[PDB]
Amino acid sequence: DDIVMTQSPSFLSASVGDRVTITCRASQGISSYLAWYQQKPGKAPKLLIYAASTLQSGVPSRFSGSGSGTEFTLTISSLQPEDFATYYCQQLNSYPPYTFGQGTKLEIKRTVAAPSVFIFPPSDEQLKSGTASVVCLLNNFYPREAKVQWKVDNALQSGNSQESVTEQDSKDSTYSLSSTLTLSKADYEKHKVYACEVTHQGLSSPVTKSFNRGEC
Amino acid sequence: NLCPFGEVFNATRFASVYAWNRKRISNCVADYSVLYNSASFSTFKCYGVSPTKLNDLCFTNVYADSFVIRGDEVRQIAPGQTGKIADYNYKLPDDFTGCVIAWNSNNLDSKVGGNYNYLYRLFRKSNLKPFERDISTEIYQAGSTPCNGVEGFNCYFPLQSYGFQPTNGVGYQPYRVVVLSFELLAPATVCGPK
Amino acid sequence: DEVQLVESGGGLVQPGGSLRLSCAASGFIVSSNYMSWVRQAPGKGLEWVSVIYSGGSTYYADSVKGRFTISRHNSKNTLYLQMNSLRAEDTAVYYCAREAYGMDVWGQGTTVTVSSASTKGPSVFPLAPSSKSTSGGTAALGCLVKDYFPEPVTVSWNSGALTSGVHTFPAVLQSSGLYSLSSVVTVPSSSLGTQTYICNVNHKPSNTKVDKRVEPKS
Ligand SMILES: *[C@@H]1O[C@H](CO)[C@@H](O)[C@H](O)[C@H]1NC(C)=O
Repeated sequence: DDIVMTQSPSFLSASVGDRVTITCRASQGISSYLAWYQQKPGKAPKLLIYAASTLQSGVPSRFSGSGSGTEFTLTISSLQPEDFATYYCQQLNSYPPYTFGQGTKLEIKRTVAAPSVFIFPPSDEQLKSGTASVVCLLNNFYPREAKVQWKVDNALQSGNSQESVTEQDSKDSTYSLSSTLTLSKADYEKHKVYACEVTHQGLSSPVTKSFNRGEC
Repeated sequence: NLCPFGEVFNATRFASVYAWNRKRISNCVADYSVLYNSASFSTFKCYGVSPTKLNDLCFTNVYADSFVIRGDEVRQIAPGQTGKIADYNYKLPDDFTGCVIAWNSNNLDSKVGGNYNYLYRLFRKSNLKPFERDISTEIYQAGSTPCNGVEGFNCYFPLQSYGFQPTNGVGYQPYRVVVLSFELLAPATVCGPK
Repeated sequence: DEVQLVESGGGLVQPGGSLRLSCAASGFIVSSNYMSWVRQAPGKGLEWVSVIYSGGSTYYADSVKGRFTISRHNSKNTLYLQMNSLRAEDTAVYYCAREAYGMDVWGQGTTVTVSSASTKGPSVFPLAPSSKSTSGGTAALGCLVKDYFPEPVTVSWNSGALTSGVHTFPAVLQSSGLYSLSSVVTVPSSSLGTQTYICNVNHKPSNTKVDKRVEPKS
C-alpha cells in the first residue's frame, strides 16, 4: 500500500512572535526522507528544509525541521510577518514518487468577530434570462470557519449553491464570504421564502436573513 | 567439491550496491535446489534458465554478485529495468541468463537511530553499462562551474546513505541481494550433482 | 549566470487537445540534473507530474501516464512537457523544478486551462441594497459578474475612487464551464440617497467593459 502523507492542521492562526509547529505524519516509517516548502499566493514554492532537519541555504535560522520515522515537524521559533504562507511537506524517494502533504495555511490570529449578513434577491434583469441567483454575503468575520445554510420555504437546500471566501483583510485580518444559490426561473417562482442561515463562533445563535419573492 | 554458496549468502557483511561485490565460483559442484527450496527468500527469479531443472546444467564460470538495497528497489534488479539502482549502481543486461535472489534483512542491516553504512550512487551523468561498477567519489558537477573538490551549490557528493531504521516501512527496509550469473565460453567448471 | 527557470507555453486548450510547455534554465545544466514538472490546480495543493534523470530515465504520475511526455534539449538547456489528450482536470499552474536535495530551484509557473467553453463576456447584475437599514447603519451592495470565460475579470467601484470596504471574491467555476464572481462594498446607509455607486467590470479576453449602476429598488 502506498504511503500517505497527512499534514495537520490544515489551517493555523498565530501571532507575530509566536512559536509555531506544523506536523506531517507518514502512514509508514520513512526515516528522514522529507522536505518542507513555503508558498505564497501566486508564487512558486520555496525549499526550506531537506533530509527532515537540514536547513536549506539562505533560509532564516528561525525555521527548523525535526522528526524521523512517521512524525515530522516544522517549527518557526518566533514568527515574522513574512512567514504567513502555506507550507507543504514532501516525501523524498517515495513510491510513487514525490508525494506531497496537502498543506498547512498559516494565518494571522485576531479576536473573534461575528459576520454581518446580507441577502440579495435575483435582479429583474437576470430573471428575464431564465435563471435566478440568490446571494448571501457574510462580511468581515473571524475566524474563517462559517456555515451557510440555504432554505427555500424552510426546505434545507443541498447541491445548488457555491461559495467563495476572501483572503484575510490587510487592515483588520477578517474574512468575507459570498454564497450563491442558483435556480431556474421556473423553479424560483414555485417558492416564496428565501433565506440564508449563518452559524459562526461569533454568533450566540444562528442568524437568518430572508426575503419573500416579490418584496412580500 | 561443493560450491561455496554459504560464503556468499551467509556473509556477515554485505557490500553497498555502488561497490557491489563479485565472487567467482568455479571447479565445484552446485546444488541449486537447496537454495530454491528455502522459504527464506522473498525473491527468487531466474532468467534464461528455469528455477527447477537447475541442477542439470554446466557452465564455465558462475558469478555471485551481492549487495544491499531497499525493498522498493529489488524490482530494479532485473533485465530491462530503470531507476537509480539500475541506472547508476548495478545494471543487468537485457540478455541476462541467471537468477536474482533477495530477502529482507531488517533484523541485520537496520539500526536504531539509523544505519548509515550502506550507500548508493545518487548522481551520475550517464547510465552504467551492464555489470559496470563505479566506485568514484568525485564531486558531481551539476552546472558549468568546476567543483574543485568542494561540495556546494551544483556540486554534490555523489553517494547517499540509506540510513536504514528498524521502524521503516517494508519498502524502505534493507534487502540483501545475490545475483547469480551463468557464464559459458572452454571446459565447464561448475556443474550440478552426479 | 543568474540561476533561474523561465517557463512558457501555457494557454487555453479544448479537451482532447495538446500543448507543449518549455522551461529554459540558467545557472545549471538541465541534462546533468533531476528535473521535474509539478502542477497546482486552482485552490489545491502541489502534485508532481513527471521527472527526467540525467541519464535519461523518465517517470510519470499515474494521473498523466500515456498522455504526457517529458524531454529536454541539451544545446538549448531547456526542459519540455508535451501534453496530449488533455482533460479539464489538467487545468493548473505548471512549474518546472530542479531536484538535488529537495527541489531547490523553481520556475515562475505557466497556466494551462483545459475547457470546452468558448470566450464569452460577463453579464453584470446588481446586488441592490435592501430597503431596510437593519440596525447597524451600514448597507451592502454589489455586482454579480456572471457567466464569463476565461479568467480573469477585474472589478473597480466608481472608477477606482471607492476602495474602502470593497470585497471582490474569487470566481467560482460553474457546472456550465463558465465562471461567476461577486463584488460587494459596504457603505453608510445614509449614503444610499446621496452617492452613486457604479461597478466597472473589465474582461480583457472578450474585450468587454461594463459599468453597472447599483441603486436601491422601489
Ligand atoms: C546459511 O545458514 C543456514 C543456517 O545454518 C543454513 O541452513 C543455510 O543452508 C545457509 N545457507 C547457505 C547458502 O549455505
